[PDB]
Amino acid sequence: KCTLKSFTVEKGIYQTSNFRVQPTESIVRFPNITNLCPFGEVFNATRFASVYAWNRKRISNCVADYSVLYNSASFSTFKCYGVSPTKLNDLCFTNVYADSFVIRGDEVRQIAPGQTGKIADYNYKLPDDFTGCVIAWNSNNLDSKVGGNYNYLFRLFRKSNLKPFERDISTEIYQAGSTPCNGVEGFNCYFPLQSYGFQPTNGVGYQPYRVVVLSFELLHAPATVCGPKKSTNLVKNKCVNFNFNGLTGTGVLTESNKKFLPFQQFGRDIADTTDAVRDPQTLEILDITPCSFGGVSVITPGTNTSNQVAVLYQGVNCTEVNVFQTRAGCLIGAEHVNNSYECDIPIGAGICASYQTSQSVIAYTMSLGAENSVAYSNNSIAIPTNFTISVTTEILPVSMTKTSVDCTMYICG
Amino acid sequence: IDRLITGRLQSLQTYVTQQLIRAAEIRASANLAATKMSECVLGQSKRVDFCGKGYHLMSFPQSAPHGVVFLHVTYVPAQEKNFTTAPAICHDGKAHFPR
Amino acid sequence: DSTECSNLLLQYGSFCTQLNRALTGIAVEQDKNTQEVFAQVKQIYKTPPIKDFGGFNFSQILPDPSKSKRSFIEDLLFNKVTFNGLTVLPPLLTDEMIAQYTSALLAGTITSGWTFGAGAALQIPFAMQMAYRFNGIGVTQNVLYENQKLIANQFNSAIGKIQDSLSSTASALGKLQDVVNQNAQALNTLVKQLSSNFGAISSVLNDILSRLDKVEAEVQIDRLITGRLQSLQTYVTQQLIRAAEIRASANLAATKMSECVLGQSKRVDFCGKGYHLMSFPQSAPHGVVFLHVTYVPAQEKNFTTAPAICHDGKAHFPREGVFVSNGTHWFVTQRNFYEPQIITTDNTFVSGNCDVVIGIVNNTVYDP
Amino acid sequence: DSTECSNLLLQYGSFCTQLNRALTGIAVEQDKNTQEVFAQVKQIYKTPPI
Amino acid sequence: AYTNSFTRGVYYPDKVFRSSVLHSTQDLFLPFFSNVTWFHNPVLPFNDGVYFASTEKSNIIRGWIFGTTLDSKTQSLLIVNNATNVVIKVCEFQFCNDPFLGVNCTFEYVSFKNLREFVFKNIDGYFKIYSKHTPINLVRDLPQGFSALEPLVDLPIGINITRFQTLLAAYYVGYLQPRTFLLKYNENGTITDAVDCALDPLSET
Ligand SMILES: *[C@@H]1O[C@H](CO)[C@@H](O[C@@H]2O[C@H](CO)[C@@H](O)[C@H](O)[C@H]2NC(C)=O)[C@H](O)[C@H]1NC(C)=O
Ligand SMILES: *[C@@H]1O[C@H](CO)[C@@H](O)[C@H](O)[C@H]1NC(C)=O
Ligand SMILES: *[C@@H]1O[C@H](CO)[C@@H](O)[C@H](O)[C@H]1NC(C)=O
Ligand SMILES: *[C@@H]1O[C@H](CO)[C@@H](O)[C@H](O)[C@H]1NC(C)=O
Ligand SMILES: *[C@@H]1O[C@H](CO)[C@@H](O)[C@H](O)[C@H]1NC(C)=O
Ligand SMILES: *[C@@H]1O[C@H](CO)[C@@H](O)[C@H](O)[C@H]1NC(C)=O
Ligand SMILES: *[C@@H]1O[C@H](CO)[C@@H](O)[C@H](O)[C@H]1NC(C)=O
Ligand SMILES: *[C@@H]1O[C@H](CO)[C@@H](O)[C@H](O)[C@H]1NC(C)=O
Ligand SMILES: *[C@@H]1O[C@H](CO)[C@@H](O)[C@H](O)[C@H]1NC(C)=O
Ligand SMILES: *[C@@H]1O[C@H](CO)[C@@H](O)[C@H](O)[C@H]1NC(C)=O
Ligand SMILES: *[C@@H]1O[C@H](CO)[C@@H](O)[C@H](O)[C@H]1NC(C)=O
Repeated sequence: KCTLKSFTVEKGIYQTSNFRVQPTESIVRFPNITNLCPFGEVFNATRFASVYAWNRKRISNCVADYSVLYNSASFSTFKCYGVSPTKLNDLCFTNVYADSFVIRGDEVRQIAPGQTGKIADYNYKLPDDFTGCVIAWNSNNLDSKVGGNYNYLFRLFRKSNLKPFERDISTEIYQAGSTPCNGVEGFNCYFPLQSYGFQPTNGVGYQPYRVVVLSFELLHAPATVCGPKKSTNLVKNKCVNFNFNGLTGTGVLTESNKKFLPFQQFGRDIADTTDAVRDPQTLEILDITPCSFGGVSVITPGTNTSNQVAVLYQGVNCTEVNVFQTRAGCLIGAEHVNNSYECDIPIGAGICASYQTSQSVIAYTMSLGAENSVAYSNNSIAIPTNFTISVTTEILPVSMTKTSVDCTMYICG
Repeated sequence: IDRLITGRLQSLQTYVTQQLIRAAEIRASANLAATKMSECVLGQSKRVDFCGKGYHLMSFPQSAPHGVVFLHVTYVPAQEKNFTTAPAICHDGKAHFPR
Repeated sequence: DSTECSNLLLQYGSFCTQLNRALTGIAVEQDKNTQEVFAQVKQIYKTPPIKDFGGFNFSQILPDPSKSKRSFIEDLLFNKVTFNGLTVLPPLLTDEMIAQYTSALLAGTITSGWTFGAGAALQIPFAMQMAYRFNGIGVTQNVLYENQKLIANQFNSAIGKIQDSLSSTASALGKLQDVVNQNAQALNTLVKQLSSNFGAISSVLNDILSRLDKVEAEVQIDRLITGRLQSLQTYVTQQLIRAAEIRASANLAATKMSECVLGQSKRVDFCGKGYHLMSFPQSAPHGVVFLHVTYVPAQEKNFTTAPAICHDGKAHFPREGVFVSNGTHWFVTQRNFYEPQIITTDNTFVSGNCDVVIGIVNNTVYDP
Repeated sequence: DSTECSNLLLQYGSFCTQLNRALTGIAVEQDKNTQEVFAQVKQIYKTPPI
Repeated sequence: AYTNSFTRGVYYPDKVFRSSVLHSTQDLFLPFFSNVTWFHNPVLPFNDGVYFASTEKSNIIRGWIFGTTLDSKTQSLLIVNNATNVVIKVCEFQFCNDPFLGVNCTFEYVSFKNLREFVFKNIDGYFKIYSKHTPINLVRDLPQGFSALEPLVDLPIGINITRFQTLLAAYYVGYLQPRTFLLKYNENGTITDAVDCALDPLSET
């Protein structure tokens, strides 16, 4: 009634809707998890270098879990710049560089973009366009020593402040005033680097803190460092949403006989649509079939005779949806009948429906006519002894309604 | 306004294209009706099933809104009997055929 | 099945309803086209168990009961001709129902001639039916009965050449294979147009929605909607134009069923070349085949001829036939087969005197 | 003959090829229409001189 | 010297199975019947990519170098069949300027009687290698016939090339050019024939 925009419906079959199976679940497949990164070598080292001349470790060609860098009790503070702490486990990078150093507990605020003062302007300058993470922890149990640890130095003097990441190692005497250095200190001639001298009795502002900055890069080059190959169990003989190595689709997956060559991953149909895939965790081939769909047609004797209807799910098997499987599709609400009649309402593939016996929609194989063996022989003839004058009506269209449209008044007006 | 012009012009092009395709079908039907007027109202057609079923005697035109109706009058043979038959008969040693 | 695209497509209004309404008219017409060719027979006529047809052998065109019970020739014809929201619907009559109609048309024709087309089927012996078909081309029926073994052998031999043609090449069925090819090429083109960008950043719809913010993604998706909607309007317009050509062909096939199979046509070249005797339908994939049987005259001789002849000052004309001479004697013959009769007062009619007719010749006219 | 336009027109896919193919079907039909009417004679018959 | 390439140098263009089908593809291919340059070891251009092949029985050729300068200055590819297995490194190599094998680094990887055939190309920071090995009867030239080259490696090196040289008894070099090919896939998903669509008017048909 709504499809026809009418409260009265004539006898017929009408398409009212489209049926569609929907994915029952989602699956993901990637290859077996392999080549995990040795990130433990960055954080568990015996000592680091001086913050004026920090030490760099390279990580490449591997996969990792980064969530440990804040879920571990080992790290007193964690930050990320241009990156989110959860999103690390989904991201990828060309290389990872760990910049490693020690500073006193007051100073950790300096390891941030656009900072000013001694660490930022003389030791480790961070720009706005940086991409990476900062891992910081108290190390008074590791780096402090009796009589004071002098292995850690910081720059205090320079001719001008650092550019972004300017690792200036130079040790020459800064001339603050009248005394020329000649390779040594004097009145207002001073050595540009200062010792921390870390001792275990220090207060929390003067205790050593270890820092690692994970200085990431992405180039014009591809990635080499990534999150893990997140995967599910496999599903077969049901409509699912799927992902194989990043190839995504929806369909019914099933085992197949198709013999791919050892390097081939995906199969395509003559119209370039994907028709098969390899499971990356067990190298057998699956056919893909589309998730089932078709027209929905309503069969009615018309509202002037009944509110009863049958419904045809065109091309659908009744498995997907009285109930009866025709070759036109699954037919619901019609009685199958073993008689045959003239076609009342056509369903397709030799099937028709009518409203009959106290009454219901019935479905039957249509009848082409009564059979007749003609009484033929080599010497028998039939001759008509009488006639009927017959008058027959033929109706033919001759004209349409003549129409005119002003294209400017239709479009504009 | 150019979004409305684009959609309304495509809407009107779709209408005129399907009216051109529908007019060609109505012209085929009118050419058939003009042939039935000549061959069955103005003549007695010997063409099988061109003008009703059975052997055509004559037909009459009646007008209808946007069309024509033909009333086709035909002879239908009605009450058959079976007989023995022969292609020829033999008389004075010579074969006779029905004239 | 993208929800974001689906809500933008609502801005285009009725277009998706009228594309389906247009294609539904095409689909209903293909069943109507088929019904008008094959369902011309009121009853499913069937041939007797014994085949006493006067020497004519229909075995290659009648049903094979061991087979759908297609004929031998219908099986050759069925061998030689050979999903993104798109669906193919079944025809209403199955190939087995089409073959029951061509079987009933053929059985009615063989057992009752033209009579089953005009009323009840009236049986007649097959050689006596072929004698009436000889009278229908203007050859006297004694010419059939005196040559019946020759005419039957020429028919049986000419049917054998159909089997050889249909076994030795596929090239004859090119009209039916062309229809299969055109509809496949149109659907493949419609699917391949889903890979086109139409000016968008990508043709993949989820790829756009992953790269872009809501208001920018809508501008990219409206290009794919525009191009994919134009892609369907192009397919549906082409199917509407192509269906009008198939309907013209099915109207012709329905006319050849009535005039060539249910009757004997006088219309020159309508039912093959030569004078039409009869024709037989055979079903084929998406189509029909007519086997048209015609009389062709074969071995002409020259004769002298005259428009009239002179006897007792009266001018005589032939009632049917033409006056001819072998050089010494004058005869009258039927026009389409040389069979010379002596000229008599009942082979001929008088009209006026010897003075008027240009080219009249003197002869005796015998008076029995 | 602009290459800048031609590379944009490729993004519309099959539309250009199926327009050329449609007009080629029109053109081949005109020769068929003409042979169906006029080529109905097997031999080039000639009248006598008298 | 030079010799006719015939129908050789076709490789599988992508990781996709196709079967019983004719596929039209546009990519860098060796044009049909073009000349290869023939050698019995100079530095050579790389262009858009290279087809390389050798008639062999001596096993004299062992590897290749690819780069911009092929020098200690900058990152370049070294590829060697190191008797046990294939070994690859990307480095600024300090070896002799006419390099041979006896009768920093950014990346590393580990894997007449016959014709050995290879294709090399570099696209958006990936280095592609394809190959085939076959028996032969012809001595002096590439044998007239067909066999498609299958991929070996797809290395994410991020580094570019303009020249190459061979490390080491006779071998052939041709250049890939942007071409359209029609490729014939059989039931078992192998490429079994091809048409170079620009070769002649019949191939274009
Ligand atoms: C023209 O036809 C007549 C009749 O068929 C031929 O006359 C007959 O010829 C044979 C052989 O000479 C005789 O046995 C018959 O007795 C003849 N009949 C009569 C009535 O004369 C005549 O020979 C034919 N002429 C030509 C030129 O062929
Ligand atoms: C993946 O791991 C499982 C369990 O170790 C093993 O059975 C399977 O063969 C592996 N698949 C591949 C492709 O290595
Ligand atoms: C319909 O589905 C069932 C499986 O549930 C299958 O056995 C049957 O053969 C199918 N029938 C058709 C006609 O597809
Ligand atoms: C049709 O025949 C089947 C099998 O004999 C039977 O189960 C069914 O009840 C019959 N239905 C009707 C309405 O005859
Ligand atoms: C012929 O039919 C009419 C009715 O149509 C009937 O009245 C008449 O008696 C019949 N004549 C013969 C000879 O059967
Ligand atoms: C005589 O003809 C009728 C039909 O008019 C038929 O039913 C009957 O079977 C025929 N007679 C015989 C002996 O078959
Ligand atoms: C009819 O023709 C077929 C094929 O030539 C042949 O096998 C059959 O024996 C013939 N039948 C008769 C009765 O001659
Ligand atoms: C008829 O006459 C013409 C002209 O004399 C001649 O060419 C021809 O061979 C004759 N015979 C036949 C059978 O036409
Ligand atoms: C027939 O035509 C010829 C010229 O071709 C002429 O000589 C002759 O007189 C004509 N005869 C008649 C009866 O017209
Ligand atoms: C035909 O007969 C008439 C009357 O007997 C005669 O006058 C005329 O000369 C004859 N013509 C010929 C050509 O024999
Ligand atoms: C090679 O790569 C570098 C860095 O991407 C680039 O500067 C250079 O122009 C490239 N050279 C060639 C010949 O492509």
